[PDB]
Amino acid sequence: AEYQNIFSQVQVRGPADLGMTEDVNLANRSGVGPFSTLLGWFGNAQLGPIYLGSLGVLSLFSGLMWFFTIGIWFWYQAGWNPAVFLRDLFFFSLEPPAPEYGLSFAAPLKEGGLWLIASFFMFVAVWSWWGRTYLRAQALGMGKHTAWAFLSAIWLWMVLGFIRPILMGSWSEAVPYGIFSHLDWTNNFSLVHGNLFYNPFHGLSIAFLYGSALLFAMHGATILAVSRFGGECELEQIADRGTAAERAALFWRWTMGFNATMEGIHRWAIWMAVLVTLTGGIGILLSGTVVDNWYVWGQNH
Amino acid sequence: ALLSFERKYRVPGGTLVGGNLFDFWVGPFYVGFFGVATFFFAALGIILIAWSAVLQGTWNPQLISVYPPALEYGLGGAPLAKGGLWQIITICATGAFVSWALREVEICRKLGIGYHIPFAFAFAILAYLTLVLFRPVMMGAWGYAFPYGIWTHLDWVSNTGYTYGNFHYNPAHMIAISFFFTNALALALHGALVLSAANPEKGKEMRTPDHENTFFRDLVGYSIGTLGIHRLGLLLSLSAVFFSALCMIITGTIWFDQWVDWWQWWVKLPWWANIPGGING
Amino acid sequence: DLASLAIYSFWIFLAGLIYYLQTENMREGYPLENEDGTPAANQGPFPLPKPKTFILPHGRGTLTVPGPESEDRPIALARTAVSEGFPHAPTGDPMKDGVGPASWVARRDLPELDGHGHNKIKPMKAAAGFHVSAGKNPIGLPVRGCDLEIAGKVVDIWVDIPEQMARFLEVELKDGSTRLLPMQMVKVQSNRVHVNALSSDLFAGIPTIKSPTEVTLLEEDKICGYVAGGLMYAAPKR
Ligand code: BCL
Ligand code: BCL
Ligand code: BCL
Ligand SMILES: CC[C@H]1c2cc3[nH]c4c(c3C)C(=O)[C@H](C(=O)OC)c4c3nc(cc4[nH]c(cc(n2)[C@@H]1C)c(C(C)=O)c4C)[C@@H](C)[C@@H]3CCC(=O)OC/C=C(\C)CCC[C@@H](C)CCC[C@@H](C)CCCC(C)C
Ligand SMILES: COC(C)(C)C/C=C/C(C)=C/C=C/C(C)=C/C=C/C(C)=C\C=C\C=C(C)\C=C\C=C(/C)CC/C=C(\C)CCC=C(C)C
Ligand SMILES: CCCCCCCCCCCC[N+](C)(C)[O-]
Ligand SMILES: CCCCCCCCCCCC[N+](C)(C)[O-]
Ligand SMILES: [Fe+2]
Repeated sequence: AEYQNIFSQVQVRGPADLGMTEDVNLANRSGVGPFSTLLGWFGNAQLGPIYLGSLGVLSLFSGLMWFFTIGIWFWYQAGWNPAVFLRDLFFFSLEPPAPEYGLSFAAPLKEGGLWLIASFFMFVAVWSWWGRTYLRAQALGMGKHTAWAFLSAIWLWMVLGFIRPILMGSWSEAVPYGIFSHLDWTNNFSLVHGNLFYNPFHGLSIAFLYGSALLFAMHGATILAVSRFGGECELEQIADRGTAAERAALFWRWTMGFNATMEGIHRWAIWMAVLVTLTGGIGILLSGTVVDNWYVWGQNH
Repeated sequence: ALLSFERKYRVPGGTLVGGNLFDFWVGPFYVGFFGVATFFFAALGIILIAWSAVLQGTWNPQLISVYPPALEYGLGGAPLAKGGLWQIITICATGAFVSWALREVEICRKLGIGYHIPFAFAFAILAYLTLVLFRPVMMGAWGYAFPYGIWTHLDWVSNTGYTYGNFHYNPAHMIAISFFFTNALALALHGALVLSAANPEKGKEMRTPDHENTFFRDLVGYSIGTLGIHRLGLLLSLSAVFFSALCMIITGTIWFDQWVDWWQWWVKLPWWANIPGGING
Repeated sequence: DLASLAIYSFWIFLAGLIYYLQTENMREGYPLENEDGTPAANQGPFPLPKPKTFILPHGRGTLTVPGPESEDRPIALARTAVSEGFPHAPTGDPMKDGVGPASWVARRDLPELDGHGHNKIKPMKAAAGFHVSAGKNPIGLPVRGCDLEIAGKVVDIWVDIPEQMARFLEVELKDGSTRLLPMQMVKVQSNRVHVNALSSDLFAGIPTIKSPTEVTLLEEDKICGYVAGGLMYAAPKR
């Protein structure tokens, strides 16, 4: 049949693209990485360069230390046995301090202390990375939409391992570092709070999660459908509306009675996604602090 | 009323059925044969839901719930008040959804654009059908399908999930969730990137795709590109739904025990099954 | 109850957000019009947003939206009914007149520039260092139309430099002149490039670029609109 534009038919490559300079400190930018013909069939084949200033080195260091702290603990549980490590990889878990220890740091290393250390590194890694999303945009004179959207995800994460536990009075309320264990934590959290399906913010969070898939499926398909008119050149279409943008808009207007603009659809997009964790964080934060049982709460409201 | 640039596109043609018979618009909406079909199916389904409400004794949007035939009825018909209405409404829903997709195809043909949208929508339709048709049929009863009620369908999700312990352990479900989370992540990033370029710091000129590439390369060492990000969003969203349908079609059919126990096949591998130490030893 | 206050407040916020999003999405195409071009009586419950101004790159000027809307081009279509809501029939050749799926927008007649001030799209022969890195190189292959007749031969690939991707294939016709074909509208095969949208006889009609080494946004729209229009208008020859 006809080309669907899911994979490119022919790849072209030119000299490594070193990018825009603007106010970026080129001294902190690496050289270009290798080119991946594999990736090139779907998106850009070029890897790098990447920017790594002090803040970035800190974030990567902390992030790795977070990963390694959990990992060293996993090896311990495995008795330092490689075969056991792989066998029970998904079963290992770095648990938080017991309720007894409250919010103190007196818990033994093997009984909460290591979880606190790992968490500290994660805290530094994530917040320094956030600064990075802000600073990389600033150096290029771009808006700070990325940093603000990232903050929404950070909100749920902060609520889960820091804000809620503090308000609840103990680190024991936080999430453990483990594949199966964090799943068990999630199930237990719902059981203990009267079924999260009754939490209105959880219902909203789901609406936006499903909605994000609905919207990206809609937007991705639309742009591919009008790529024959250069529809993917979104910034160009915002600055000088082309037939690609008009047909995209009319497809939707004729289908559902209303439509967006090339710039506006990305505002629908950023909010649809951001609202997932925004409502989510609120729903979780209210659980146990203000509402002990959602089913019960729903009976009164 | 029309958008200021709309008239030139409102030409005849593109219909799949009926020729020019239904080739027209009602306000902003395009009609077409499938527009008529969608209206019929949707209206009938909504009317039957309202009737199911009367038989239930409530007009409360929060309480109205249409249930499929009890397991005893198997895959056969059932009294309107005892599962029959659900069966008819399900047919209407399927008809309305498929008609909606075909109407989108006619719209694509009239606009001269690709057919990616209805193709993508078809995935949602297949997920729906997996839950109300394919899975129930494979299991032998319509009663395994979910009920049409705002809150009651959530009862179904909860009850169905716990039938297999913590449903988090369904491996296909894990993959599906990964795609849903990753999709939301990519959507936030895509929206933010385009907007950060179109709306730079006050007084500055609009940024360019070069700036978009540069921002992400500086940030994570890679930029998928504009064509790539829209292909990615589509792929992540459709993959999330594909694996969703998959995680349910295998549940209650090929696997019906506690999902958590499925993982023992990995722990029981001969080369490390009996090695002492760890969590499973 | 803190939770009740929170959910109550959230719905207020969401309504305000939706209001904001809908109005932001009315910066193009509104006010709505009647089929005759005059302002429609019913504009809906959402008012036009306050204008915003985009400062275009490389001193290309500014764009203010919402702003005075106009097609800035003759639209060769006529009503087919005495009431609103029906199709408008092309008064001439739709592909030549640029209506229906063969439509184009009167965009700026200038080439888009990259962040470095150079033409964003360039024939590969003029894009230093660029080359086919994977897949069948289409250059040199005969080009076949939906009428299964050879319409020309590929003489180059036009690349979007910043995206390092192929946007068009330059095809030389029997008369020696060339035309651009959207990459998304051709199928590169081992022995040729097939174009389902156009019959061989319609290739000469593809809008031409005024300068052989560049393509303006206006020319892009005319080219892409024409080719896409062929799906409907060249069907008899397919
Ligand atoms: C998907 C896997 C499960 C499931 C799990 C859940 C869970 C878990 C939750 C929901 C929630 C919702 N589900 Mg459910 N749900 C299922 C199947 C469906 C189907 C279906 C026909 O297949 C429908 C129409 C819905 C509809 C809905 C909404 C009532 C609600 C918000 C969804 C949303 O915003 O999505 C994204 C889509 C958009 C934002 C676009 C707008 C969609 C509008 C809002 C849908 C309205 C539908 C209407 C009420 C019903 C028909 C109307 C008339 C009869 C014509 N569910 C299956 C059984 N669903 C959440 C809720 O709050 O429930 C109370 C919730 O927590
Ligand atoms: C038995 C389980 C309970 C339940 C218990 C919970 C609990 C508990 C929670 C959710 C939450 C959510 N649930 Mg629930 N949930 C249930 C049933 C469902 C169903 C369903 C169909 O039945 C669905 C669709 C959902 C859907 C959802 C989401 C809307 C929401 C998570 C948003 C998110 O993106 O988090 C993922 C995104 C994040 C966690 C943010 C992470 C950000 C940080 C900064 C990332 C750091 C990365 C790190 C450094 C590692 C880097 C590694 C790389 C290699 C670099 N739940 C049942 C009823 N659900 C959350 C919520 O918001 O509730 C309101 C939550 O806390
Ligand atoms: C206690 C409950 C169990 C559990 C039990 C189940 C069960 C049971 C199911 C899921 C399903 C899902 N689960 Mg689970 N799940 C749990 C916890 C979770 C958590 C979490 C953070 O803990 C997450 C993220 C998820 C995530 C998911 C998703 C992968 C999947 C839902 C999306 C989907 O299938 O859409 C599919 C999309 C659709 C069905 C929509 C179809 C839309 C139709 C085509 C159009 C509607 C049109 C409309 C009527 C018109 C409205 C009017 C207009 C608006 C005008 N589950 C817990 C452990 N989960 C479901 C799944 O995979 O389903 C296939 C499922 O059945
Ligand atoms: C495949 C991946 C994702 C996706 C994609 C997607 N959805 C789509 C499309 C695409 C590409 C469209 O083009 C189409 C659209 O037009 O969007 C605006 C659509 C669409 N997705 C919709 C909803 C939707 N999509 C969802 C999900 C998803 N859609 C995925 C995440 C969900 C959920 C629960 O996650 C919902 C609720 C519709 C708004 C719209 C399709 C509109 C349509 O089919 O209209 C015809 C029918 C009616 C107006 C009336 C039907 C009335 C009765 C006949 C039946 C109803 C009975 C019963 C089934 C209701 C049960 C209710 C209870 C469970 C509460
Ligand atoms: C074999 O190879 C070697 C390198 C050993 C590598 C092996 C490593 C491995 C296998 C690592 C595996 C890691 C895994 C599986 C991690 C999984 C995490 C999961 C599944 C979920 C995470 C949830 C975590 C949350 C919600 C964390 C939130 C944390 C915070 C909000 C920060 C809290 C910070 C605190 C309490 C510190 C406060 C201290 C001060 C002074 C400010
Ligand atoms: C820009 C975001 C627009 C999306 C609005 C989504 C509305 C769906 C709300 C559904 C869930 C309601 N709740 C609380 C009862 O769960
Ligand atoms: C889930 C909420 C998302 C739906 C937002 C709906 C906005 C309705 C916009 C109607 C505008 C109509 N029009 C043509 C008159 O402008
Ligand atoms: Fe986009």
